[PDB]
Amino acid sequence: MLCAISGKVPRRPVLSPKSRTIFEKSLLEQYVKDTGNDPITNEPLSIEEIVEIVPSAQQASSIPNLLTSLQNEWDAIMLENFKLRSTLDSLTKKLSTVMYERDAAKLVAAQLLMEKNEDSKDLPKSSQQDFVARGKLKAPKWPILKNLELLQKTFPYKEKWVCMCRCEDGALHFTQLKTITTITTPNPRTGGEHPARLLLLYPSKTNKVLREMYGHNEVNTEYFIWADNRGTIGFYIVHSAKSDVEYSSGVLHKDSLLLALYSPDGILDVYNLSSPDQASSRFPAKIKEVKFADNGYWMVVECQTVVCFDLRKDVGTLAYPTYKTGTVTYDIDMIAYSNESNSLTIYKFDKKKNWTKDEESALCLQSDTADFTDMDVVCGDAILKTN
Amino acid sequence: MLCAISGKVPRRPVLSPKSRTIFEKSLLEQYVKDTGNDPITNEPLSIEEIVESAQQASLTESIPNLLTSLQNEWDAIMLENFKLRSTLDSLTKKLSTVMYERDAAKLVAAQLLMEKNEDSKDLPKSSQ
Amino acid sequence: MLCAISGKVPRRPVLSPKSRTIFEKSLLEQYVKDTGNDPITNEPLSIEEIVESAQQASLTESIPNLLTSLQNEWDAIMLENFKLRST
Amino acid sequence: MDGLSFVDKIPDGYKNEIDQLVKKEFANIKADNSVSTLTNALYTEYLKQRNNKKRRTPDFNDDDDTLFLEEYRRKYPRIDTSRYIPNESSEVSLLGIVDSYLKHQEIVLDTLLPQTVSNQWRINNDYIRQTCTIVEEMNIQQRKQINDLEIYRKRL
Repeated sequence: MLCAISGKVPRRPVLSPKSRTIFEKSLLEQYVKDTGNDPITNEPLSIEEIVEIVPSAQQASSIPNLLTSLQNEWDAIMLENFKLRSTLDSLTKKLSTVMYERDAAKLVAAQLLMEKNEDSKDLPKSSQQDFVARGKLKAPKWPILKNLELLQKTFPYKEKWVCMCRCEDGALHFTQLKTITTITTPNPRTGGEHPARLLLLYPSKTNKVLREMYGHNEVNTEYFIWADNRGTIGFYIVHSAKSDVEYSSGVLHKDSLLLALYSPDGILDVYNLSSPDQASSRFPAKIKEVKFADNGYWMVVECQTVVCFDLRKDVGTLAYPTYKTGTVTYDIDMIAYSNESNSLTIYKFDKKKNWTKDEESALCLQSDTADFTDMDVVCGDAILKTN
Repeated sequence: MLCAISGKVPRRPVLSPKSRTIFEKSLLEQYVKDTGNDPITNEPLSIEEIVESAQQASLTESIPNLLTSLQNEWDAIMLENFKLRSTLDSLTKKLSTVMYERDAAKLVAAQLLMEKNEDSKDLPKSSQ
Repeated sequence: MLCAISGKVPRRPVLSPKSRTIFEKSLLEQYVKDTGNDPITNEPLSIEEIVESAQQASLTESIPNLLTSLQNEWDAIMLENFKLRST
Repeated sequence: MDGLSFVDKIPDGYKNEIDQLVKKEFANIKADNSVSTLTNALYTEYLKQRNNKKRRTPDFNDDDDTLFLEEYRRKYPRIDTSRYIPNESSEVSLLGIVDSYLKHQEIVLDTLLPQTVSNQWRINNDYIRQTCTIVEEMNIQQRKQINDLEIYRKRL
């Protein structure tokens, strides 16, 4: 809609029949009278050579563009199908090269396993040839759970009250009415408990929340992981259809991305918190206790043995087998591992026993390390003992 | 004989001089305007760089072109690409099962490489 | 289908990238070895310039072929209107 | 990485065995417009959009509506009868000319089937020699291994 001399909108578009370019009648006529030529190509052109005026005659001033539009959308359809197919076949190359190389690498193992086996029989055949009792009620005797405040303060759960006690002053700071698991928040003013079906959050000597076998505080300090005989864990609330059995304990790994739940059918189930999925299961009776080391790669589990797992290899690298012995509680200080139940024992993790206490009468229900392992604490079916 | 973009049998084939591959004019002209490069080799290519008969026997029963034939064409385009999107999704999932099982085997080999040679070493030591 | 130099059915077709035309490899190779040129346009061409992906095609039959069909329909019917506008 | 395929003449039990060990280590680790919206919806729902089922049926003594529908049938039937004339004029010549094109298109594919066949067997052919080269060397190693094993004993 533009002339090719001045650049104006042409009101009488005439064209030269030597080079196809629509000019305006006034300007082209002035160029021809100046010199008989076409302005664009400098060829021969005259006034009579020009085709003037509009063309509409026996024509009449929709449909054709609909087909054009149908082409334009198809043009994209083809372009899309190409890029979709490229990635299709280009991924199939990765699939094919992997599957081939997988079963190729699989044959490495078959060979390796039989040679390893041969080495065994060969060598084998050749070689052949304080104590505080007043925290909880005397008439309903027993402390069933123990935690220490990570930032300093003792928390116990009793055969129905939760108690906070100060080791320095030897005073009960609070008796909380509203217990088989307890957790002490690092903030010192929040404490958590659980029992035979609530989780309770306490301040004010008061219960601020009742959330409806194990209880663990997330690394952020803001969330609680729980396990139950109802077969679920909760943070969201999930169970394993496949396993379908009671969960007996629950602990977060220190980094706060994974956790473990023990089962009544002797499995240690490892879960990804974000994905809410069961990523691994460690087999090898009811799990009684699990504990993650602050080193971030050890896990200790109990069920009359304590089994040690390296989480980098997912392997059981050590098993401490006791005799009748009940292991009820496990905890790392990561230099030391304590166990409690039939009695209290502390092991050095480096060489795997450094302390052994049998002061409690009947079951020990909890064990803990003071800061820098400067003391140990335990609770029993009435006393809280410090060593 | 075919086009190297859509999978057509081109009516006006044009070849690029940077990578010898025949494309249908419309489809190669569209790519250059979208991003000025050769689709296959990713080399610099323009519209001027390009360098420029087929018979289909229209059926005896050729109404159907508006109704039946056109309907089938947009059915066949629709249900194929949807099914092709389904195929791409599974390849990526089956990729993840491949690489995980591969890395699982790597750990076995590494674990067994320490196992075997030390078992062999123990036999060499046994003699003493 | 044909070779433009000989006129036979080429058993090894290779298309040139200067004058777009399907030549028989054995024929065009000799043409290049005579003088480095394309036989039709007489533009320069070497043997490496001559050339013999993943999307599967199907034969050209009665979407794009259907769209070009509907052009023939309308473009013919448009001339039918002239026969009655002029008359 | 190394596992000789040609040389190791490896049972199905060993695949089943190794699969279990690999399985245990896996137990441990665990651009278009509106066009795309309607196309994906059509494929997902499994329903094609209905076309004009009108021209085929119609009815005589209708109204102004069927006066149109009638006049539609005439023009398209004349277009039809003209569309059958230019087909029959050429007839089978136009069809058989395209049949010839399809034979040129087909043979090209099967030439590539051979080119791939040859280079695929050629790669495997090179592998075979390698397998037999080393398999011997491993045989040599094991024989020497067993010799020491008993030699060291008989000295002691």
